[PDB]
Amino acid sequence: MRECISIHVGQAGVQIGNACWELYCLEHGIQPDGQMPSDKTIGGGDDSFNTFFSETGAGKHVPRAVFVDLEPTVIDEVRTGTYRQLFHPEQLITGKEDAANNYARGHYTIGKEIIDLVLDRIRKLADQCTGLQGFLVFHSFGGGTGSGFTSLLMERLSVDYGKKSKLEFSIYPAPQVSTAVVEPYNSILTTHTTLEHSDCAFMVDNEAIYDICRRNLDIERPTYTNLNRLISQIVSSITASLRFDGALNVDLTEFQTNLVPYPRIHFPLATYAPVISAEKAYHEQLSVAEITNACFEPANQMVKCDPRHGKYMACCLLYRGDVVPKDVNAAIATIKTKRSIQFVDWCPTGFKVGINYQPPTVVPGGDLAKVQRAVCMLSNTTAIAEAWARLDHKFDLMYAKRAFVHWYVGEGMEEGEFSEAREDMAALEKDYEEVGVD
Amino acid sequence: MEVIELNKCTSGQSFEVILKPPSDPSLEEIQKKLEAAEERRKYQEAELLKHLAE
Amino acid sequence: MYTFVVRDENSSVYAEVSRLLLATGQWKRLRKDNPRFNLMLGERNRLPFGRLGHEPGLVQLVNYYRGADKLCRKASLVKLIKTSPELSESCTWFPESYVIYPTDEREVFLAAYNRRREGREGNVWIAKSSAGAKGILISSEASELLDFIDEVHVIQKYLEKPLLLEPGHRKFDIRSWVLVDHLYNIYLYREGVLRTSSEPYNSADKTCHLTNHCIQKEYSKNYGRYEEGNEMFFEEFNQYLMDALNTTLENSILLQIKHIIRSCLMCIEPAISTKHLHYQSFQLFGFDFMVDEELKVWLIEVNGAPACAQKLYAELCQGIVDVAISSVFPLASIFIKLHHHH
Amino acid sequence: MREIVHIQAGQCGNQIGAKFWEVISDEHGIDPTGSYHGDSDLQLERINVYYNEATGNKYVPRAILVDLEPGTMDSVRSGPFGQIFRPDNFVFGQSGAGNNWAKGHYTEGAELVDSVLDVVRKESESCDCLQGFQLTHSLGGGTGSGMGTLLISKIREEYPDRIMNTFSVMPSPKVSDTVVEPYNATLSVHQLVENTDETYCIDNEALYDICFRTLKLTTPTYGDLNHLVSATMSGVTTCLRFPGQLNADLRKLAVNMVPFPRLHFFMPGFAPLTSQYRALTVPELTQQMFDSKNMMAACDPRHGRYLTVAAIFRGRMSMKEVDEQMLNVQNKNSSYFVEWIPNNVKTAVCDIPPRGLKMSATFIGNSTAIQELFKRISEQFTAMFRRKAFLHWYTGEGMDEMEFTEAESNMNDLVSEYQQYQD
Ligand SMILES: Nc1nc2c(ncn2[C@@H]2O[C@H](COP(=O)(O)OP(=O)(O)OP(=O)(O)O)[C@@H](O)[C@H]2O)c(=O)[nH]1
Ligand SMILES: Nc1ncnc2c1ncn2[C@@H]1O[C@H](COP(=O)(O)OP(=O)(O)CP(=O)(O)O)[C@@H](O)[C@H]1O
Ligand SMILES: Nc1nc2c(ncn2[C@@H]2O[C@H](COP(=O)(O)OP(=O)(O)O)[C@@H](O)[C@H]2O)c(=O)[nH]1
Ligand SMILES: [Ca+2]
Ligand SMILES: [Ca+2]
Ligand SMILES: [Ca+2]
Ligand SMILES: [Mg+2]
Ligand SMILES: [Mg+2]
Ligand SMILES: [Mg+2]
Repeated sequence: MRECISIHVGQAGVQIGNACWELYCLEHGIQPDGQMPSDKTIGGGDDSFNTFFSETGAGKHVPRAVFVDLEPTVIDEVRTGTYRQLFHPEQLITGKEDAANNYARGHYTIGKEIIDLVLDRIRKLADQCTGLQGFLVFHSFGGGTGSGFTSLLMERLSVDYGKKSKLEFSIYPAPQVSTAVVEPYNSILTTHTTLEHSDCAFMVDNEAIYDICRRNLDIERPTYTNLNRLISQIVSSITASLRFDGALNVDLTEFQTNLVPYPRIHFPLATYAPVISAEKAYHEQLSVAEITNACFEPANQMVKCDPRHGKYMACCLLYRGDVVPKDVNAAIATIKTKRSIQFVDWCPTGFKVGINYQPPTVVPGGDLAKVQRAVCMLSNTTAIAEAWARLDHKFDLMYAKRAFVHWYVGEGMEEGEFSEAREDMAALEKDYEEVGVD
Repeated sequence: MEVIELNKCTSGQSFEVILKPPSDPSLEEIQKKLEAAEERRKYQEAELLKHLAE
Repeated sequence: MYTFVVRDENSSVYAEVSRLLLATGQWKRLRKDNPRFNLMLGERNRLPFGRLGHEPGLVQLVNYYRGADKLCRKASLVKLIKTSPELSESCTWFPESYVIYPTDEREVFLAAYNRRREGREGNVWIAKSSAGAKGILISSEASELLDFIDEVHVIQKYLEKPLLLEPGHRKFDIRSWVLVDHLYNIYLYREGVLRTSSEPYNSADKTCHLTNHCIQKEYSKNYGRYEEGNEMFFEEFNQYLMDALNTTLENSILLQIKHIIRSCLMCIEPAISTKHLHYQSFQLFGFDFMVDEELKVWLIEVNGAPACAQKLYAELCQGIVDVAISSVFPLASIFIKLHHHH
Repeated sequence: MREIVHIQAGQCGNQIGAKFWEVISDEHGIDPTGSYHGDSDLQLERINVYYNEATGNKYVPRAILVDLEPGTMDSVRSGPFGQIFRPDNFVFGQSGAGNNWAKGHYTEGAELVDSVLDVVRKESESCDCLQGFQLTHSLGGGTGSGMGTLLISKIREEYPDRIMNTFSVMPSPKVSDTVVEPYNATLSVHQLVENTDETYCIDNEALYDICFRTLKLTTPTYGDLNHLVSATMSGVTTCLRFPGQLNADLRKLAVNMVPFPRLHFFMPGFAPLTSQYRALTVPELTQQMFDSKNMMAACDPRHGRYLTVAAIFRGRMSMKEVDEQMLNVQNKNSSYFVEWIPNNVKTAVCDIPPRGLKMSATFIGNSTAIQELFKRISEQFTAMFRRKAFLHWYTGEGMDEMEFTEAESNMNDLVSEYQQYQD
């Protein structure tokens, strides 16, 4: 057994983390007070669920998690929430005033004064680990804390934990729910600084989740609560292999080995099916073939893009529920004769498949209906570069006029960091095109 | 198709299906960057207070 | 009030479409870089498809299918026909072609060339590429063709027995305009054009062998003698087929043309369809056909950004607004729908 | 707890400031004695932004009242909510400022400014995490204009890392007290260009035209003008006073609204403006909110381009329909929004509507058309300054003509900077 530490940064990271740990407890049978009756080894153990939960002598199962935000109001919700008893105060770190949607304010000005406290609280969790394998970091691209403090934290983590893997769950900005005009700046600034420090990053575009909630859950105007419950389902299916018995993606290193052959190209596309409204009294349960075919529909992807006009480097299928390998292979054979699935020539055309018999857990009273089987596909396709092109274009429009740049320079950031970060993204877009286009 | 590396357990199973064969900055350096930005903030504030003194 | 942007000033077809949209009083033209548009008349090269369909509250439509270049390039069309099981190498309506780089089929072309010369049969081939604007060599010697390319090209069998119009004993080719809407309905414009050579066909000068409108207007002394602009329309051509060959344009030629158009576009439908996509596409195509002396139709070229005949600009462009634009953005048939199974 | 310290200076500043506190006390359920008597916890969730909590669960406005004569502040203390203010926060002299920016900034005001800063310091010292200041004042008089800008400069010196926000009433010959108002306004505008992060431009010309043309008031009074200002001030501060995601504090608002530091002068707008029981639909709220007749700066937005826009909807309504209408206005008139700032229009919705209305909308625009306001003041300035008319009132207080020439050039530079980004 090897422990994993989750770090939740800024409002988006904290609220998504709260939804994930709520779901983890429901999946593992952990009560809001931390008790877990199915766990017969009181006060210890090296089971698969112990990668995410430590144990006290009283039988409380405590998340291996740190929450960090430069404003106290969001984390105060965790302090007085349903699962408040899971966490002790040392895991919840709050500042007085936030980064005001300013990467430079979160990274330089406020980050310099709180980085040592955050690392000390992470060190306390690492000291409880007999074999820590690394970190999962949840944050937004657009916020000042999620962008600016995360990049500083990721730099320091590479220094203090040089051999440890680091995975990201990153929220890509969408104007339908965004709260700042400068979010394209913050997204590109934090991607540039974090790129060399992240081994594998799962980007989630709020635009895709918003439309999935509207179209498949019949929510007229989705809130963060609707979005985060769906995101936590995708995150759960991604991390389930670390928390349950199995042989695929059983450690953080295997995520890079299975999904990231080229280190800079470490942004796998996630596609999830089925998303079914709980308001429907009776819904026809989708087969293995139907949910697998849905993994190749852009309407089900965490980022809207067209994988037909790119190339695949790796593909993983993560099933939960009533699924047997025979039906998976039969579904894959039919799909290959209808879909445009092109792998790069230096990679084998294939799928790594993992099946967990336990069907997905839904939050009682939530928007998502219980289904007999579901699947999350993780594919490293060059088509996700469309998201970088959208972001870099908005950056270019504002930076050509130096709009809002004075806010960043006023925090001690040099203007050259803008163009340096943009040049890095230009090289990133060129890498994707060299890999996926003939 | 070819199915390889089939592993089975009580809670599920995993395998691989093949359709076709193929064809860091130091702690000191980070500290210098944070202090350099703080020094630029101090310089900008000193110039403002000088301007207000005039 | 719908909004649109214009990003290809050199397009004569969509300059008329844009003129028609403004004349409706219900469409407004924005700056070419304004992202809050309903319709994009995009550029030919590197159209930013990845930035479409990300504007909240705007149904967005573009006049090009991403990926349709596979059909509209010389080397890409040859590879698509040979490698697709729907079309296969046994495809009967496409001339025997090979992709030759200056993946490479040099030995395959020489194998069939040596097989023809040994068999005492017709062994004339034509070399061309997508870079040929007004770069084509017709020869019976394979050594002369391979040496010309080294100076990505394709070499296909030159149809040595074309259907020759009389009087004149002259060559021609048939252009068909095809519109594919956002639902992937295939509409064949009822009006085609025969771009005719004004010189007599000599099987022993590229002016009588190449039916391009620019070549006939720059090298043929008989330009405009038989028909205006070396363009014969379907009404006269159908009358000729009845008087000369006792048949109709529909029976002898158009059935094959509709079959070829349907086959090509259905083959690439899974790769380019925008059915469940966050933006929608339509596109106007220009299919070029050859007819041999036995009334067999051969596909030669698919143009992704075709122009139109001067007499047919008004009718066709209005038809574009009707079925491709107003079907998505309704305001306040000249096409033959080639039915198919999606 | 991100506290804001409020300051009101001069006759206009104290009269609109008192009405602002009357309006938002009613919205938060605070009675004239400081006791809460509301029925929604949303009234108290962000109450500490503007109110200190005293003994007996009393709520005291974090407000400081300044004037160089006691007249208007005596009327405030005798007003409806006069007893709600902290008595020690009344700081006043006796000489007055004679509608003279020099008296407010250099002579009379200099004698009183230290006592104001002592009160500001006491309020700031009790703040958990002070986010900044808001000042209400006019630019056409002497105390609000001259001493108000003096106060801003000294507050910036003592609190250089805090946001400075102002509600600045611009003079107009249509509603004028003295002929020297263009002098006082031009001198003050340069101060605001340097020392505020956000300034709401409230044009008395616009307020008069709205009362007369729209509200059908043939003889508008200052009280009628201040009713529009109160409603506007309540709307633009809604995002600071109630839970929300967008522009929840003064710094995030500035980061969203100010792409270039000097161009921080906003055109506010309000809807509905009814001369009264009829329900107003979301399309009507949105169209009226963007109409020039609902703007408070007397500038035509179609004569310029929007750099940034903040919109706040209040009341129980369909947020789906709000999003659709806000997208409609942008997609209908996309030429009036600069294309080099993508998605520059942000929308907030608060469930609690203002008093007497089921639904309302407030508009905050950073438009290049605001240069028409500064051009208007600059022309009136030059018409007098070219003949050095009325300058003796100012040179008698120690000012030199060169300071007027520099203020003139400074505002013409501001106009040219707006014209740069309009092209
Ligand atoms: N999916 C999702 N996105 C969120 C959530 N909260 C904020 N966001 C997105 O995150 C971006 C804003 O970043 P935040 O996380 O709110 O900001 P922050 O990290 O707290 O940083 P500062 O507030 O500037 O100090 C916007 O694009 C929001 O749409 C959330 O709970 N779920
Ligand atoms: N295999 C073949 N057999 C006989 N004639 C041929 C032929 N290929 C081409 N031709 C003749 O040569 C001409 C030029 O062929 P090509 O398809 O390259 O035109 P082009 O691409 O230069 C202009 P367009 O885009 O309108 O077709 C054709 O119009 C046709 O008359
Ligand atoms: N809207 C509004 N404007 C006012 C009010 N009182 C004065 N003004 C304007 O303010 C300017 C006069 O400044 P004033 O505040 O009276 O002088 P001060 O006491 O020295 O600051 C003129 O332009 C007046 O039109 C008021 O109650 N409401
Ligand atoms: Ca145990
Ligand atoms: Ca590392
Ligand atoms: Ca004195
Ligand atoms: Mg925050
Ligand atoms: Mg061509
Ligand atoms: Mg007065």
